[PDB]
Amino acid sequence: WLEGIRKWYYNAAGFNKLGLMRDDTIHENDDVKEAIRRLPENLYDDRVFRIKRALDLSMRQQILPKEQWTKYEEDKSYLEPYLKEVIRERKEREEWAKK
Amino acid sequence: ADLTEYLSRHYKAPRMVLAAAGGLEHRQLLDLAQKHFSGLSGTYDEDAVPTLSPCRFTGSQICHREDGLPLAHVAIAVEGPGWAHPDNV
Amino acid sequence: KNLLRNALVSHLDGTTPVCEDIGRSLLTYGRRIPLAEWESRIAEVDARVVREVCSKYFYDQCPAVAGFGPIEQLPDYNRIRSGMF
Amino acid sequence: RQFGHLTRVRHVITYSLSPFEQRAFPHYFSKGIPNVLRRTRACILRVAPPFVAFYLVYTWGTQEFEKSKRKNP
Amino acid sequence: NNAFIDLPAPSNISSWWNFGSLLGICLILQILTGLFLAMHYTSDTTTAFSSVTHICRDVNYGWIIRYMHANGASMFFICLYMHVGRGLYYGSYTFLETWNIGVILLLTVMATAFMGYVLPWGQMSFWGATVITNLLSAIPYIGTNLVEWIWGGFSVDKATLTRFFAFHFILPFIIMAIAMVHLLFLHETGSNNPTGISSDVDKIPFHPYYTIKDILGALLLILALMLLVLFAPDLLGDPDNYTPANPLNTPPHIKPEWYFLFAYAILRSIPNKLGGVLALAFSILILALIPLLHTSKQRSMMFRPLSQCLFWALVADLLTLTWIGGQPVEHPYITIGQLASVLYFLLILVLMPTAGTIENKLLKW
Amino acid sequence: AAVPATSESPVSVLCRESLRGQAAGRPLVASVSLNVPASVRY
Ligand code: HEM
Ligand code: HEM
Ligand SMILES: C/C=C(C)/C=C/C=C/[C@H](OC)[C@@H](C)[C@@H](OC)[C@@H](C)CCc1oc2c(O)c(OC)cc(OC)c2c(=O)c1C
Repeated sequence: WLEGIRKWYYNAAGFNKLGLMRDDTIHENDDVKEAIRRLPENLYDDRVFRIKRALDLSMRQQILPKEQWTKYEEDKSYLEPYLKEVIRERKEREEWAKK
Repeated sequence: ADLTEYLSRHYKAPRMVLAAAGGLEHRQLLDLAQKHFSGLSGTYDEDAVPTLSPCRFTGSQICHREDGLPLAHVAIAVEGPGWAHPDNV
Repeated sequence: KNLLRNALVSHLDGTTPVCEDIGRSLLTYGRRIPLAEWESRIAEVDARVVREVCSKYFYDQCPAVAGFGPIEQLPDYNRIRSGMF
Repeated sequence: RQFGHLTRVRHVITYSLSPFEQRAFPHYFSKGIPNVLRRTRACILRVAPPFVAFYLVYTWGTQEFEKSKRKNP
Repeated sequence: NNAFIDLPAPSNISSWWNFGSLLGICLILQILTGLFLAMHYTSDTTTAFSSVTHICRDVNYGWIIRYMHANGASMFFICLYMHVGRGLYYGSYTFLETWNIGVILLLTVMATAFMGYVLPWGQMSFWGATVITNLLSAIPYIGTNLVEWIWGGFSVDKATLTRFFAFHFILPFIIMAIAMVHLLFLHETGSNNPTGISSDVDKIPFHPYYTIKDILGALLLILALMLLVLFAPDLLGDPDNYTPANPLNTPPHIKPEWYFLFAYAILRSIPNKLGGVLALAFSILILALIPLLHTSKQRSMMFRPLSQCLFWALVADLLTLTWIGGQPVEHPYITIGQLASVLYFLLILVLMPTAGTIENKLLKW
Repeated sequence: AAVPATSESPVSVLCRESLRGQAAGRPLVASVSLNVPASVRY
């Protein structure tokens, strides 16, 4: 099962050990920055704290107690609806620029 | 019960001062004191006598970041001498 | 010294402030310190005394710091601590 | 990039102690070793194999080279 | 100030971030020992080698300044390779301007060290000048003309040594100006960090945190340098350069400085002149392509297992090529080197971009 | 002067207790000082 290696991969990647959610780890390009800017207060503030908690653990070269690791089954894409729309908007503009 | 226990241990005659300022005479104040505060307890006992221990000062920092507020408030201090010290002047 | 003298006397203006000074002073000093005494204590302070007392409490001492609000720019504690000398 | 203009942060509190009030080496060995061991173990499977391969290729090639320089390999 | 003192820095950068300052120190060290050596060095072929022995035998402390310069060049490369490796692993190359200037810096330092090695005019000096300048002869139609023009003649000779002293003298100062530009572009973004995630929510001031950490790093660099200078000054050098240049004879086991061995192995693996030169150039210039080959949705390799495994395979492969470069062109080294050379380009151009895509899939984005 | 004002200016109520005393009862007065925070009474 692909899905089997997936949970394996999730744990090997290890951002969960720092308490991060997958979307907290995306490389920030202009599309992503615009998507983060569009996030509602709570999603934005939560993201900030998880990243801050992760940077702090990294500085101490530490990880969270296993019970606090982000769980694979509970990780959800809070950024997706926002980023997808930002990309759609840019593509629409790019199409128009070619006509 | 917490409130009465607290008041019981702390509101004792030797820990209070009846003060007055204005057009009055000390003799009248004192007579009124004797008249109305005489029954005020002058003894919780010896098992209570609430006494303050010194409080350690710690060089430290507490930062509550809240970018939603328009202005920043900052308070900084070193440990001061205490009430009765001449250095206060 | 002049600012202090003025603050002391102007504060003890009215029955309430004086009443409070009486009550609190007996608890803190065990007596009411008269203005003439404060004057003597103030008069004896000079530049030397100010340098020595300030050095004693501020110089190379660890401070306690509290911040609230948009404080991304509040200096780091080590930087604040080095500013004490 | 200057402090005051980096980014937006809300509702985060940070508590700190003066370096003069604390130890510079708290549980250095008691907690440091376990952490080193943990970090070492967590990466070994990713770092070591390629170098083991190098070692094998290195020893194999060197031996093969010597053997080829003599009468009866 | 604000370029140092209150410069915002990530709270979590590791020791891998110490190599930038260490490179600055290697550069200053080379410039300082270099100038002092230049106060006693003469570039005429009749006296170059002699002036170097004079520095080491009679100039007060000439020997320590000389071996510090020679071993300093080795430390420079150790740091350069660590610095580039950090960049690849953590995705620091996404800072495009900073990265590309870095590539120019690598090439300029390589060219600089090459010319310095020619100055003592020993055997390796002479043949290195011969071989490396001849790389240009691979250029069609005008290649040979370019080589003779660089040489100032039909072969490496006096004219060559004298201009090389001049080029080697000025290039490090040019490197210093290019490095300042390197830092200015970096300052526009601030540093990346082990997580590859923006660190704007947790910046700390460069001073005192990294100033003291950089000093600790500087102390360790000096220890490594001085262990070499005081206990094994010739360990990383080549005995053949203690023999004056002989234009009639190329030493039978001639080999490049250790920091050029991997590239030399790659060039030697191709039995074609132009092909070998193109592979050599590409083995370095491919660094400029890394940004375009980034497929991962994440910047750093910290959270990417498959990418990490391929990264260490690349390092192990460069170690293989370094070893092969030190061996004779005989079986089975010829084949091991060809495989290693192919593996190098295959990991960078195909396997890593592919691992990036697979990892994305596994994370469902 | 030497004494700092009751409230230093710059540029919450949720109970009936903290609200008592908020209603105005006299004409307005505005003060400006050299050494003390400005005030407006009533
Ligand atoms: C004379 C040579 C060089 C000097 C003096 C130098 C110096 C520096 C300094 C001072 C830093 C900041 C500290 C650090 O993060 O390491 C830096 C960062 C960086 N350098 Fe260099 N550099 C040199 C060569 C190069 C090369 C050859 C590359 C790569 C081809 C390069 C790529 C980068 C990148 C991408 C960064 C950003 C690192 C990050 O924030 O993660 N540098 N360099
Ligand atoms: C990027 C910085 C530099 C590098 C990487 C570098 C590297 C080298 C190398 C590899 C050698 C051969 C050392 C040997 O085995 O004898 C050399 C020689 C020499 N270098 Fe440099 N150098 C640098 C900067 C400078 C500067 C600024 C000067 C002088 C202004 C200089 C002056 C000399 C002199 C006169 C020699 C000949 C004597 C000797 O061989 O030690 N170098 N350099
Ligand atoms: C006037 C200035 C000029 C002409 C500058 C030219 C600079 C060229 C490059 O730097 C950018 C070049 C140094 C760099 O190529 C990318 C190196 C990795 C090339 C390494 C290199 O070294 C050798 C070496 O050192 C030797 O020593 C005794 C002997 C050698 O074979 C017999 C070699 C050799 O076969 C190669 C490929």
